[PDB]
Amino acid sequence: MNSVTISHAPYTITYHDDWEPVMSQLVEFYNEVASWLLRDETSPIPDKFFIQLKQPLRNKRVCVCGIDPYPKDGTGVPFESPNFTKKSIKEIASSISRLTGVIDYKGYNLNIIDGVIPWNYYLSCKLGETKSHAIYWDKISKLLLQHITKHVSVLYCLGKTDFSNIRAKLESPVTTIVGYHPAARDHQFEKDRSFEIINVLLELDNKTPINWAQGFIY
Amino acid sequence: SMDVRCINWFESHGENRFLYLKSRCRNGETVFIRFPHYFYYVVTDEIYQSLSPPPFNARPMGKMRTIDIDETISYNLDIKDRKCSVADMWLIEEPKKRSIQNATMDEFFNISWFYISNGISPDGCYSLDEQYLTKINNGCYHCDDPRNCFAKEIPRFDIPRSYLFLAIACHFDKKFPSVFINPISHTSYCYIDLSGKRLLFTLINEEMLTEQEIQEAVDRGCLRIQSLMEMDYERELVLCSEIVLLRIAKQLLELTFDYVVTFNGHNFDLRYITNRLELLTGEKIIFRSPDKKEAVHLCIYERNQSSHKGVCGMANTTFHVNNNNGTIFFDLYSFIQKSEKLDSYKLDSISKNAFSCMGKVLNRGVREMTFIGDDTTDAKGKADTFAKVLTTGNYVTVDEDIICKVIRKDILENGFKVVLSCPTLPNDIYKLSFGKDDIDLAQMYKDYNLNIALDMARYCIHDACLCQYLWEYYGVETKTDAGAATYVLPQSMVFEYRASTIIKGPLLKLLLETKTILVRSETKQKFPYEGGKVFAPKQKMFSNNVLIFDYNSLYPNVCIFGNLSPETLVGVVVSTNRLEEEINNQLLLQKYPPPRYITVHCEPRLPNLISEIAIFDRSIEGTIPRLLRTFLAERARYKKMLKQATSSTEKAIYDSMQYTYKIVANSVYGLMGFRNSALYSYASAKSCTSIGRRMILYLESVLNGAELSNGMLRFANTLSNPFYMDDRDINPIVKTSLPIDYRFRFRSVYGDTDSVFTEIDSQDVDKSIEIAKELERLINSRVLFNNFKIEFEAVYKNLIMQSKKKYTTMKYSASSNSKSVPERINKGTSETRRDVSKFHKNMIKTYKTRLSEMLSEGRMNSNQVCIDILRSLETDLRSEFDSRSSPLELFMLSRMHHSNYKSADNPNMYLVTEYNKNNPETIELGERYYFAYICPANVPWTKKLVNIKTYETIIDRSFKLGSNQRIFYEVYFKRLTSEIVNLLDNKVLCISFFQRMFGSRPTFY
Amino acid sequence: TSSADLTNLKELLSLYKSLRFSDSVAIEKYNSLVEWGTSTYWKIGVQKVTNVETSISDYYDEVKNKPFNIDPGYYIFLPVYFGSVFIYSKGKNMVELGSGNSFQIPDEIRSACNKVLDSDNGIDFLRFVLLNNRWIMEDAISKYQSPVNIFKLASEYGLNIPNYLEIEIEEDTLFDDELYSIMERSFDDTFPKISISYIKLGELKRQVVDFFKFSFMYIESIKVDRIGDNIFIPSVITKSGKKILVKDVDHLIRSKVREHTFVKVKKKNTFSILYDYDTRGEVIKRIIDTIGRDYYVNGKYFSKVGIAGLKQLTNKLDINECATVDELVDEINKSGTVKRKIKNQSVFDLSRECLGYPEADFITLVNNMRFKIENCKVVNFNIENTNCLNNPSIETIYGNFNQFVSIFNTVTDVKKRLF
DNA sequence: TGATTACGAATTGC
DNA sequence: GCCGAATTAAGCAATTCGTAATCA
Ligand SMILES: Cc1cn([C@H]2C[C@H](O)[C@@H](COP(=O)(O)OP(=O)(O)OP(=O)(O)O)O2)c(=O)[nH]c1=O
Ligand SMILES: [Mg+2]
Repeated sequence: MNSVTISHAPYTITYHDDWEPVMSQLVEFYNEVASWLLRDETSPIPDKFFIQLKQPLRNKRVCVCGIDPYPKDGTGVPFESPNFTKKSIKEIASSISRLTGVIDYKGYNLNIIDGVIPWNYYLSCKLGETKSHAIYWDKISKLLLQHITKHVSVLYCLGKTDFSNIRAKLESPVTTIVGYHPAARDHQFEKDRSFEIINVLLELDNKTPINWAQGFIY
Repeated sequence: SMDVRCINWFESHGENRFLYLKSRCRNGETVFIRFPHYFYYVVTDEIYQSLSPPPFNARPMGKMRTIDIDETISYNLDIKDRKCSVADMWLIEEPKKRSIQNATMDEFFNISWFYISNGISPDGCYSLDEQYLTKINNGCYHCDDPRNCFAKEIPRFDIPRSYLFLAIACHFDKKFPSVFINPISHTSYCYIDLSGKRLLFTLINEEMLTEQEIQEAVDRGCLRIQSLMEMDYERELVLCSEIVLLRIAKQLLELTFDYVVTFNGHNFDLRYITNRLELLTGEKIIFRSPDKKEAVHLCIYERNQSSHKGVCGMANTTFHVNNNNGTIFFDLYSFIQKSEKLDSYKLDSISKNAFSCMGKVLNRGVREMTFIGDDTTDAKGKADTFAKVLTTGNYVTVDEDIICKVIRKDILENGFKVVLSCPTLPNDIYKLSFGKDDIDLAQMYKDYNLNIALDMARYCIHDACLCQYLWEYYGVETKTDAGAATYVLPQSMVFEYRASTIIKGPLLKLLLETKTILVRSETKQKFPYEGGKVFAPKQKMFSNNVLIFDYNSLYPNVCIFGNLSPETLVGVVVSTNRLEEEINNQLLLQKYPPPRYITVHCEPRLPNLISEIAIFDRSIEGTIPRLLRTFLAERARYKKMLKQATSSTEKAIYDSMQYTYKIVANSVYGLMGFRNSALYSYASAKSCTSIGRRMILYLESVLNGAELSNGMLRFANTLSNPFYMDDRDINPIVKTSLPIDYRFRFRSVYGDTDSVFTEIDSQDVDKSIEIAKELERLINSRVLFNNFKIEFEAVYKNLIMQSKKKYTTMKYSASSNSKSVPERINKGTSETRRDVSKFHKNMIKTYKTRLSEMLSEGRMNSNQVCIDILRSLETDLRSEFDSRSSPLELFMLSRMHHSNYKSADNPNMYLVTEYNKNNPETIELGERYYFAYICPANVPWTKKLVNIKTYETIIDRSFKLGSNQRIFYEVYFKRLTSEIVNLLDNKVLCISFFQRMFGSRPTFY
Repeated sequence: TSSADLTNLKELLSLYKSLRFSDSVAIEKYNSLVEWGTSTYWKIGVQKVTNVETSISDYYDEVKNKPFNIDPGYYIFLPVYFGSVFIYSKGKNMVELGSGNSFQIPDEIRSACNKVLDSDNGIDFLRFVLLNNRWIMEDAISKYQSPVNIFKLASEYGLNIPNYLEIEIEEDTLFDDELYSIMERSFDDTFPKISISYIKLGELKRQVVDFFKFSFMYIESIKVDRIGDNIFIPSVITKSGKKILVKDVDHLIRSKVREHTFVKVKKKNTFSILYDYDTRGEVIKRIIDTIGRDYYVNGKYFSKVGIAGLKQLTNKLDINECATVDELVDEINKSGTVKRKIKNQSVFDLSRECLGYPEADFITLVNNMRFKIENCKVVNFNIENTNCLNNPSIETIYGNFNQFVSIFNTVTDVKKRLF
């Protein structure tokens, strides 16, 4: 655990050693977009922008990636609803419970599973306006995603339209699975079997599969 | 409505999907028509009667013939017929996408189906009927039955159009600008409305000027506005705040123009304006549909194009706008990249390449000269274009090296007269072009005052007008109309797709006319196959005239002659031994007679085989030949219109269009040889190449050693058809119309695919041209047959061969005489290569000329020429190393960026990625960049060069060589001296010199 | 993302599990799937394979040569027969140890293999032993079943099964040559056995033990022996007349044996085997011109240059013997199998297989021998390049070229008759 | 410590 | 309340350069 100081809010970034060779550049890319970004109320609160930088990267295998936080009530760690209200987490829990067979559940978190890192491409969002901070985050998002992809083996992208050109935004090749968002109309996520494909690919690359029922909370 | 002429077709992507047509009437009124847009499927009667939810609409397409185009190998003359069926077919239209298991014709798009089934041309003039049209808004109607609305066609008429060309200039202190720190300084607009009025105006930011400076600017003639409502476009210079500037930009960009043309505006200009507008104010640029039911915000999006070669890989990127109002946002940068081939694609380079003229000196003295340009100096048209561009130009480049500032300019009735601040030059005719400016923008922004502001305003207005000049130079409107007519595509989609997409409209029309569907059953397997034949040159230096003879559209004509299509292949017969091969040949010669069936021998498909014969039918015309005939007709039309052109611009445009149609015709064959295509046919491509090789060998054998004596011409062999016997005369003696006293002999030296070089033992060019024309007429009349013709290209003097594809010569065209200037032609040499150098080219040119002069004079005592050339080269390179007077621009190479590499280590991609990581401006996936070799300044001369790719450095527009850095001359010197050595004849002294200087062994041809 | 992709990935993983025990078709499918997966997902943990060297040492250990100690658990003993070794997988072709190639097998054997694979899917691979056209089961393994019932239904199918033995031990016993001899006598099999493999119930690994001694024996002469329709096995005798067994004639060439010399040999209680691993043209011509001019090679076998005849054709047509050309159309319509076989199969290969010629040498002789034909029949021939004739086998094949052309004309003008 | 060969990449000509 | 929209790819032949792999 190391710390760095920046000019604007939250004035401090605490990071794990695995994120060492990016932090400096991040600072230089954050001091030029913070003033405009902090003119608006954002989800999440500024203090919870960089709480996924505390997690280690040397023991991760799969990354599940969105495009922006929840429009309202964001917690900082992607894809978490502590009261189990948001639609996306409910639907991902339903699909994974159908796969694994567990029937009695009251919540599901992707940050408890071992070897899985959840990520948001854009780290901030105005209240009620999806993809309203893309220009501020572009460089930071590209840099941090590229750093993540040097450690994981499979990258799972949620959103067909948003991640259409993900191969152009990355330099080194990596296994990529692009599917539908959980909250997509025309019910496309129900007929999605991406988790089994992820497990098959991992076991194809001499890697342990993922205990996808570990994230349930009782 | 009544008479309408179409401008654009565009789609809407809301909850309900529609198709829009934008058109104009004779008076100048704009009319929008809205159609429902469906998904189109083609099914049979048995499938149609068994669709559980009945389709929205179905139309009877009649009886159609379905053919299986798979290719199988046969070991004996028992060949099964092709699977052919005949059935009633239906074309069903669905509001939403449906999956049908056994649907056919699934490679064509929805817009093509709309056009072809409704009988509508994307670029036609029509006389609509209001019986089928209902008014839904002021200037917007709705059509439900497009088949009857567009039933009547009328002759084409001319309409007015509206244009906007814009440029921006932004402040920067140390590097490329950033939207979060650096503001916008200038915005320049050129504006053409429907009344033909041309207006030019520049807006200057006043937030970076002192109050006294604003007051003196207003006193000098400028206008100051504090609100959007108090701007007049009739004033050239207007100064305002940044917010008002962005609001004016937003108002201008929201209008319903026809073309908004910019140079690299989708990546820089429009993006910067949008982002700065959203930062300073919360506003957005909103586009509305013609029916006022869909509103969108401007947001540039990226299209990435991947390669079809190995490991796929991304290879190009393009940026587009997302408007839904009918306006076409055109970027000249992408168009010029996809159109022409240059070293650099910056605006200065394109201006230098396009706008050049020859000027005559009228005055000298002081620090200036006066040049004149007229139709008596360069050509008919170049002076006019130069005078057109000089109305706003500021700097002129003389002799490709000197940069000069314009003092006075006069536009005469015919040409131009310019005065430039240039040193004294001792000649009479010089070259002028529009290129770089020797100014330091960062330094000017560092100390900003009124004079610098006005100068930057002039530069920006010139940058805005260059867009219009290039728009007229490249003929984008004519090309757009031609492409929309031929390809059956909307006006906004012509310059976006490759050959596999632009040949689908004509293909669909042809299939519907012939009533044919082509299907595949099993997978496609790819094997290598051989290509054209290239002859080895017989000697290097000639000193005799060489006559060039060239076929016309060789591969399409081969396809037409043999009727080579995937559906006309009777079969392929193979054999693994001589016994079965002989039996098969004896039976095959009589089961399939020659006049109707054509049999082609080919190199075997697999290692264990010793024969392969492919049979093709000629009773019913194939599908590929008809496409080729269409494209050939278009090329002939545009060549004919080129022949009648007078001005230079029209000649250039028509030449480009005929070249485009030629390339498309060749692309059809290439697709026939492409695995992932719907027209894949291994046998057809193999046969096309085989017939081409046969034809080149026939022509070369007939021409090699041919004698013209008395009035008769004796060929080398019998003029016999190399495929089958025919009714032509095969006499090798023909009667000519040339004078009796002539006596000449003809020998063959070189050839590539559809070309033969014939040496004539003479030196004059008039007699040579006469004999060439007579010989061409005789060859066409008596030697060739069917649809094969040749052409007499030119006469080559002082021809020098180096390798099989590298030669330099002096060209006399067919319509030329002795008292005419030749044209220097280089093919494959180290002067057209884009990756060699600039120093290398100058040295090689001067030494080639010196060598030719020395051989003309001639001493060559023992090895005098070699000793002299090597000594001169040694002196020149030593002087260059010691003096270091040559700039960095003479040591710069070019390369294109992409991500299509086997293995990801790849020093090139790492270099570009590191540059992008450490620099503000980014190199994209289809961009060309400069690089050089740089080494520390303290190193001495290096003998053994160990790691060369570690010294590559990228040279940007703001690169200054450090005081501890130097150009790594050894690589350039090594390449130059290798090329010099490969030309001479001695070996021992050359090897000794090379080993003494670089410690390596030269390679020889 | 879809289910078809999921099943493609599962099939790819399954193929990747079993690669050493594979054939050409499986390799082609695996490479196609690897290319598709790399194209779709931009990166896959497996890469394309081109060599694919089959190996068996994964399931076997080093051969023992000294007495050892055994005691716990029940033991299963399986003898090792003599002959070539073949590997069989689930729905795959024939592969040879080290020199895996498509080897022809009887149709009944293929049908039995197909039915035994369809009976149960719990079979990894099968090891087959061949000894002069005597196909014998050698080894069978399974992670779920036991090597008792599998041999039971293999026996009931109709294919012979080795007499595997089951033994039990309570006390610390010493296994030596005496116990090996006792087991061999208990086997009561006259076939040559090399080693005994002892396995335990539950353990997948199999361990073999073999006993032998070194000796030097002289060579007197060479003689060939018949066992079937024009197929030969060589044999060399010594001064004492002892019988020696060898793997194949290729073993003779690789041993570089010379006339009237002495060579090393591994001798056992019952029989002995010559040891290999002691140019090629010299030996390949010396062996034949020592045994006799009337000899030529068919892979691992030797053959005459006999005159042959219509019986030599009708025997393999599975038709009643006859000598009247007119009647040669009657019995063809009597059996559907014969007519189907002759329609599907070609003419040149028919005469080639009737005369038992080799494939490569015959073809390389024909491809440099010009022919003159008329009405689909051969009427004249000549040689142009005699380089291949430097091979004595090519000359031996050329010897009966007249009978070849005669049977060729017979085949062509009878197939014309019967359409 | 050298000679020599094989492969990929960039470019131009048909 | 909390996305997604159907699709958009010519061939081979020859030369020149650097770097990695293999051979005495
Ligand atoms: C230029 C070019 C040629 N080719 C092939 C097909 C041509 O028949 C052959 C000869 O090239 P060209 O002589 O350049 O083309 P052409 O046959 O159309 O001749 P012309 O312009 O005089 O009518 O090379 C391609 O496949 N692609 C190309 O881009
Ligand atoms: Mg030509």
